[PDB]
Amino acid sequence: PQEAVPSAAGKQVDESGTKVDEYGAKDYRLQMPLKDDHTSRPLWVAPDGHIFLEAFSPVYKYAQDFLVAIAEPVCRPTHVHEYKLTAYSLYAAVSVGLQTSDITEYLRKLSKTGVPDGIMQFIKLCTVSYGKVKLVLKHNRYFVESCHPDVIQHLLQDPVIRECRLRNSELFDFYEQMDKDEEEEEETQTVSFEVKQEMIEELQKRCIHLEYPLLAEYDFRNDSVNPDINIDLKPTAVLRPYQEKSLRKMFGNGRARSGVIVLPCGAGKSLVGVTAACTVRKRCLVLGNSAVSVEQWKAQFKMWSTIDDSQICR
Amino acid sequence: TSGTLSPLDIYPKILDFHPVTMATFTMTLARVCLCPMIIGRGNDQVAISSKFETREDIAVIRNYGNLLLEMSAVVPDGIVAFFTSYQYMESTVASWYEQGILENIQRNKLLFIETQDGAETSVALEKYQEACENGRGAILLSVARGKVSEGIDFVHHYGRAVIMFGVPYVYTQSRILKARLEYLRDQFQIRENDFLTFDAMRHAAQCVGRAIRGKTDYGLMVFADKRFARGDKRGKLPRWIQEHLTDANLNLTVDEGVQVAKYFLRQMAQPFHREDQLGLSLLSLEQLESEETLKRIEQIAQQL
Amino acid sequence: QENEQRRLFIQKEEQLQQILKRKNKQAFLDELESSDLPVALLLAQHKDRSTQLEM
Repeated sequence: PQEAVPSAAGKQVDESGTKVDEYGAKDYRLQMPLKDDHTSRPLWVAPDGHIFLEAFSPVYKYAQDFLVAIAEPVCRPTHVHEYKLTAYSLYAAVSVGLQTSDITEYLRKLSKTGVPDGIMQFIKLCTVSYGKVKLVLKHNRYFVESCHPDVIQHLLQDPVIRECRLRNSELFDFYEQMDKDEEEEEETQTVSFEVKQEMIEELQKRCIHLEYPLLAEYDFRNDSVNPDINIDLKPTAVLRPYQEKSLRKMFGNGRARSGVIVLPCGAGKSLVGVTAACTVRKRCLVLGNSAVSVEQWKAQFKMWSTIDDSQICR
Repeated sequence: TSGTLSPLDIYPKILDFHPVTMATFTMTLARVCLCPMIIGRGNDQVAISSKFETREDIAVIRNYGNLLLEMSAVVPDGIVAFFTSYQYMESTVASWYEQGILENIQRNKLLFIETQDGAETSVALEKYQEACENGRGAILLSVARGKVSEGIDFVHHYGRAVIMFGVPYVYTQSRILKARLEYLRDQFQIRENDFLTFDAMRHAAQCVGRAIRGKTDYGLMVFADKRFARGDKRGKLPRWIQEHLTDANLNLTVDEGVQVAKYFLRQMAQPFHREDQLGLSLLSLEQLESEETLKRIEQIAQQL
Repeated sequence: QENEQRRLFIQKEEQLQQILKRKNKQAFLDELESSDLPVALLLAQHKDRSTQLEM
C-alpha cells in the first residue's frame, strides 16, 4: 500500500444515480445551494469535482492562481475556465503547506454556491492525512519530520512505527565552518527522529496504511557518503522561468523534493532533468522506453553538462 | 558618529569602553534610497555562498557570473563588485573569462579590475568614474577589504549598485586572527563565531555605507550569500539598513533580484525634485519654527 | 597549564551541553512516542528543560 489508493481509486465522492434532467444536464441547482454575491464570487463548485472560473472577474488573477494551485485545469477559453478537483491535485496543494481550513474558507468565499458536503468531504479525505508528515534523508539518516508534533505524536503511537525509530543524535560544527552549528537555528516548527535503515520499506506501507504518507526529501547537498561526480551545467544551459520555478518547487526547501513534474511536449524537459541531475551531483539512473531516449539524453547531457563518455553509459 | 558600525553592543566590549550614549538613527525618507536584499539562491537553486571555506566550487562561481551578467544589463551607470578575498576574486575572474561570461559582461559594462598597484587603482578609478559618465557604462570589481572600499565613495551615479559576493571572511592569517580572537575570549569573553560575523558584517556595511552620501543619491545592494539570511547576521547589520531589508527580499532568486531591481529603479528613476522633498525628509525654517519638528524627530533616534 | 585547562574546560562544556540537549530531545521524542503529555505543551516543556540548562 503506497499509491494512497482510497481517494485515488475509490473516489468516494463520485455521484451515482445523478439527478440528470430531461435536457441531459446534471441538475445541481438543488445540490449546490444558492449563495449571494453572484457578481463578486467568481467560482462554481460542482459536486462532481468540476470548478468554473470567470476570466473577466476582478479577482480572476488570484482565483486563477488559487485554482491552478488546487485543481487540475480542464479548459481555459477567453472568458471562462474549467478546473477539476482530484486527489493528486489536492495532495499537491497539501504538500505545498495549504491547510484544509484555508482551502475550504477561500473556496466558500469565492464560490457563488455553497460548497457541496461531498466535495467538502473529499477535501477532508484528501487533506487531513495526505502529506502532513515528511521523510527526510540527510547524511544517509532517514529522519521523519512534520511541522506539527500533533501528527507525529499520533503516528508515534503505532507500535510497529515505534519499532522503526532509532535512538540516535546527530553534531554541530567547528570554527572552521560553524554554520552547521548555526544550523541549530529554526528548530521551532521542527521535530524529527531517525528510522532504522531497513524498516523504511515496511514502515512506508504502515504509514500509508495508517493514513500518513511520507513526503520523502533527499538532502543531496549534505549527504557526505554518496560521492559527488563534480557534475555541473555547461554555460550553454539557461533556465527558462517555468523551468526555474519547476526546479524551485522541487529544490525550494533545499532538498530534492521527490515527486512528479509535468512538462508539455516541446519544453526544455531535458534541460530540467539535466539541471536536476547536475544539481544533485550524485550518480543518476535514467529510465526511458527505448535506446533512442538513452542516446537522446546522452547527447543532451553532452550539450548541457560536463558529464563525459567515461561517465555517461548506456 | 557615522552609521557604519553595528551592533553597537560589541564596541564597548571590544574597545573596553563605556559610552554615555549608545544610539542609532533611522534613515528618514519620503522615498526610500536603499533596497538591501539577500540573493542567496541561484536560479538553478544552488545556495549561492562561500560557506565552503572558500573552496573551489564552480557552481557558486557560475551562479555569481550569471547574476553579475544579468545585473550588468539591469543596473544603470556604474556597478561596484566586492569580493571576499583577492585570491577568490582572481580565481573567479579567470573562471568567468574561461567560461566566456566575462565577455558578455564587457558587452554590458566596461570591467575594471583592481590590483595592489596604485597605478592600477588610480587608472581603474579614473577610467571607471569617467566611463560611468561617458556614453558607456563601467563595472568596478574589487575586494571588500581593500583600500578601494575605504577611499572611494560611490556617490550618485558612481556605483549605483553595490554587490557583496560571499560573506567577507578572512580565513587566511587564521593564526594571528585566532590569537586576537582567543584574547577576546579571555579578557572580553567574546565568542569567535560572534566576532567573525561582526567583523565581516562591518566590512559589508562599509561598502554599503559608502554607496550613498545624500538624499539625491541611491544604491542597489545585493548580498550574494546565503549566510546573510541568518537572523543573527541580518540582526547585526545596521538597524537603519535592516529597515529596508524586509524578509520578502531574503534568499531571493537571481530573477527576483533583477525584477525587484527593475521595479526599484522604475520607482526611483521618476522625477522627484527639491520641492517634492519638502513633503517629508526635509524641514525648512518654517518647519523648524513649528514645534512639530521637535516632536516628530524624536522617533528617528534608535538605541542598542 | 591554564591554556590547556582553558581549552579542555571549554570543549567539555560544549560537547556536554550540546549532546545533553539532544539527550533531552531524545527523551522529549520518547515522550511524544509513548507519553500522554499535551503535545502542544510537550514542546514548551522540552524548551523549558533545555533553556533551564542553557541558562
